[PDB]
This record gives sequence, C-alpha cells and structure tokens, in this order.
Amino acid sequence: YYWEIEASEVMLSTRIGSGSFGTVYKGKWHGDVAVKILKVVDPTPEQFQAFRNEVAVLRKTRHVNILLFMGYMTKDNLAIVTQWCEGSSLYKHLHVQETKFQMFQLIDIARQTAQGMDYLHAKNIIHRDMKSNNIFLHEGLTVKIGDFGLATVPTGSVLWMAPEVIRMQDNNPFSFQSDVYSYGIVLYELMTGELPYSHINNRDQIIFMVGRGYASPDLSKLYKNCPKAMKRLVADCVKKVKEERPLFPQILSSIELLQHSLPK
Amino acid sequence: YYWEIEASEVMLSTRIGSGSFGTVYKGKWHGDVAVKILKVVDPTPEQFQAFRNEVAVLRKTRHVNILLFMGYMTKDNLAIVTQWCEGSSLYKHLHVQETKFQMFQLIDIARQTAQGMDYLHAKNIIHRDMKSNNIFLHEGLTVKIGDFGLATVPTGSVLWMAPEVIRMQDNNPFSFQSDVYSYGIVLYELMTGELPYSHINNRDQIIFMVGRGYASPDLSKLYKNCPKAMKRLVADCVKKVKEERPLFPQILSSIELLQHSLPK
Ligand SMILES: O/N=C1\CCc2cc(-c3cn(C4CCNCC4)nc3-c3ccncc3)ccc21
Ligand SMILES: O/N=C1\CCc2cc(-c3cn(C4CCNCC4)nc3-c3ccncc3)ccc21
Repeated sequence: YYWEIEASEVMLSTRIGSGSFGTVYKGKWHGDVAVKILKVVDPTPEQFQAFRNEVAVLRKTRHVNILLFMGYMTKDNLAIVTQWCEGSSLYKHLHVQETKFQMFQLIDIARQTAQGMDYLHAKNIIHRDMKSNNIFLHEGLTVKIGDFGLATVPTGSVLWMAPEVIRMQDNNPFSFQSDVYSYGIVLYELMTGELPYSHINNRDQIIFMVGRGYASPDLSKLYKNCPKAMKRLVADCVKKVKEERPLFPQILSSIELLQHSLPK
Repeated sequence: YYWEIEASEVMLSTRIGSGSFGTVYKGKWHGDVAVKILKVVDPTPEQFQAFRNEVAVLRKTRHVNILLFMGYMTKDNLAIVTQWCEGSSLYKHLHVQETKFQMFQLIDIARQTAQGMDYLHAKNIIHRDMKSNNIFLHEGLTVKIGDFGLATVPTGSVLWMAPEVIRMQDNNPFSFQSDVYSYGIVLYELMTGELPYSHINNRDQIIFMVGRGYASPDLSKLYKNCPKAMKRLVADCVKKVKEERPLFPQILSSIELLQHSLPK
C-alpha cells in the first residue's frame, strides 16, 4: 500500500512558490501533478519527521474537498505529490488579482471550505496553519485544502491566528476551535474582499494586539449583499473566547440551510 | 486508516440504477457521495470475496481520473462510498441524452479516459469490465473511471469485449490489451455518437461474429471533424489480434501529441 512513487518517474517543471518546509512545482506524473520538494541537500532529523508527518496525515485524506495526495518520494530529495489544479490560490483570486466573485457561489466557496473542514475534524485531523493561501481553487469550481505541513490528531502568517494561540500557552494551544477561528477569517475575507486589519501596517504590533484582546476584526465593513445569518456566523466563529465558538458539525449545517434562502 | 465508515454515518437517497454487484445511490457523508450497497439481507461467501477484492483494488487508486474511493461499510448491508459527480455517465450523455460535444473537447474527454486508464495499467490494475456506462463525467469536465467490481490484480455487457475474451480460451483472456480494446470502442463511441453495429438487432449474433473475427466495427462512420491520426489510433486499438494492440503509455502520449495540432 506504499504511496511512494518508484524512483524518478516524476518530472518537475518551474517553481510556483514556497510554503511549509518546501517548494512547489507543476511537474508531471501520469498527468499533471502539484509537487512539494525539499530543495535541501541533506535531511535534518527534525525535517525527516516533518516530512514523514505530513505523509501519514495525507494518507488519511480521501476526500473531494481535500487536496488529493497522490504519492511521495524520499529518493531524489524528499517530495510530496498531489493533484494539479487549474486556477490559483484563493488568496491570489481575492487580494493579488481582485476577482469579483458573485455572492451565489461566493458562499458556495465557504460551503466547500466547511465541507472539507468538517471531514478533517471528524477524522481527528487538525490543520493548524490554515490561511486562505491554502484554499487552492479547482477551475474556480471546486475547493480543495492543501499543504498539511502543520497538522496532527521560524516565520509565520499572523492574521489567521486565534488570539489564544498567538499568546502561546501550554504546549497545546492548537485545538479544534483554533482552526475554526482561522476559518472565520476566511469567511470574513470572502465577505470583505480583503485581509483583516488592513489599514494599519505593523505586523509586530498585531501579534500583541489581537493576542491580548484589542484588535478585533472590523465586521462593519463587508459587501452589502451579505446574509443576515452570515454576519452572525462570521461573528460566532471569530469569537475571542475559545469554547464559545461553534464546531464544524454545525457550521456547514447552519450554512447549507442559509444557502436555500438567498437565491431570492 | 481503515476506510471503514462507522455504521449509520452514511445516508442514502433515491436510486441511481444498478450494476457491478449492487445498487447505486446518491447519499450523504460529510457531503454528497455515490454509494454502492448490497441490498441483500444475507451476504454470500462468493460475494464476500467479491466485495473485499473490489475494496482492495480501490485502496490503491488515488487519482484525479479514478472515481475517488472514500470508504466502505460492512455493518448494515455491504457498502462502498465514493465521490459524487453532478452530471451523468457518458453512456447517457451520448446515447440517451445525445449531447453535442464539440471536437475541441471531445478528444479532451478521450485524453482523460486514457490519462486514467494508463495509471491503472501502470499500477498493476486490470479493469476487466470497461464500458462507456462506467465512464462517469464530472459535469462537463474531469473524466473519472467507474467501479472495479470485476477489475482484478450473470449479466454481460457485450460490445466492449475483445474477440479473444468473447471466445473464452484459457481462463485467462482478460489482459492489458483487453482493456485497451474496449477503450477503442469508447473512442469509436466518441467519434460516431452511435453504438457499435447499431444497425443490426441480434445480440447473440454479434457475440459470435465479433468472437470469430467476422464482424469488424465500422470505422467509416466517424464525423468529418475527426483527425486522420485519430482514425489510425482507433484502428490500432480495435485490432482483432491480441499482441498487435498498442499499450496505454503509448496511447496517451500519442493523443497528447495530436491534441495540440487541432486548435486551428
Ligand atoms: O505538499 N505541499 C504541496 C502539495 C501541492 C502544493 C501546491 C502548492 C501551490 C502553491 N501555489 C502558488 C500559487 C501562486 N502564488 C504562490 C503559491 N499554487 C499551488 C497549487 C497547489 C495545487 N494545485 C494548484 C496550485 C504549494 C504546496 C503544495
Ligand atoms: O463502486 N462502484 C460504484 C460506486 C458508485 C457507483 C455509481 C455508479 C453509477 C451508475 N449510474 C447509472 C446512472 C443512470 N444510467 C446508467 C448508469 N450512475 C452512477 C453514478 C456515478 C457517479 N456518481 C453518481 C452516480 C456505478 C458504479 C458505482
């Protein structure tokens, strides 16, 4: 049942960026595949396990909303192969290239986001990292979550960070709801078309700010065609207090009912 | 890990049809899912092994062109769950609903169903059964290959059967080329929009005639839009003789080649 590709069957084309312990390419294997490579010479004992970690988590993910893991390879550097997806990251669509997504399916993006998030959590999986960078879009039609570099059972990306986790507490800040906050940011991003804490400029300050209970996100700005129960859902999820947040086995269920209403 | 879905987590709506040793349903499990159930009250020891062999096959196919196997269920009927695809099987689109697919992408359907078929051949998988009834189409894009109920290491769907296999010879007629042959009929189906030998009506005479190499499929039927290189490929795959047929690694790259000579 080895999901390792027999030596050198993979091709690798140009770089597309970076991420969590690697680099990404538009390589070939039985078709088009997205591939993460080490890009290092020798493997660290901690990196060894960081690789072997992401493998065992992705091996658990057979789902139509989770980036389909296809194979791995320790020979010729450490590598992770998934399905290639035509289109771009949700971050690009929203902030880099400014795509005016229509509400009808602007919520359908959030649907599929939770569709997969529910699957992960119910199957023990934590995402930790999250972001809307990791919401890779298939054809502008199917949502797939990728890069499980920080998942379980020194640079960062402060924004999709639960205050509790920003503080640093007890070796175990990351939890179910710690994903749900980061997801709440994604909902917000869709509803606003821009990043949280936009009009400032001090990354270092934000860390302390939200991580102490000051810089709550500005709900009062968002596209006016937003549902009345959506603000309610963005609010419930982005809530500062930990256990006060709602779990995914009720997030999407509260969404797929509101998807019925706005059509008119 | 064990793709066993804990009993009663699944849900099952109206029927979709039959085939492959059960009954097909649109269901729910972290979202929409295609479900093949047993329906039988007491499971057969010959079926028991037919089920488990099917699941052992699906356990090795993480591909964008193979119907993403999601899980199974032994408790409360024997069941298999896989990704739902809004939009129908090709057999319908082509012979039942008669959708007017343009050549630009008619070959793009063919490229994918080879893209997929190559992967299995390479990863040890023989399909045995290979219908246009099995080629499930994701809306208008993404070709994903159907169930493996037969696929290995009373109702027969003749038409997509290599002469050698219609005959029966040595308990071992099903092979690589066998899959390739039936794929060629799928090519014929695409290029004609018609079933093979559609202008007779004696199933139990086609069986003999093709089985003894008298009833060759009519190549002089394909549309005018069809490429000259394509008609060559169909013929090479619809070769009566076993060893004369070309293997998938070759087929795929041969179609890839010709696909970017069409645009004009
Ligand atoms: O294991 N790590 C992996 C596996 C697949 C994978 C893909 C990416 C990835 C990075 N980008 C770009 C987009 C442009 N701006 C900079 C980032 N796009 C993708 C991508 C992924 C899947 N399908 C299509 C595209 C990153 C990491 C990993
Ligand atoms: O494991 N084998 C499986 C699992 C699910 C599964 C579904 C089908 C299947 C049979 N049909 C009909 C439809 C009416 N016309 C004749 C064919 N439609 C589907 C179908 C495919 C994908 N998504 C939803 C439904 C076949 C096999 C298997």
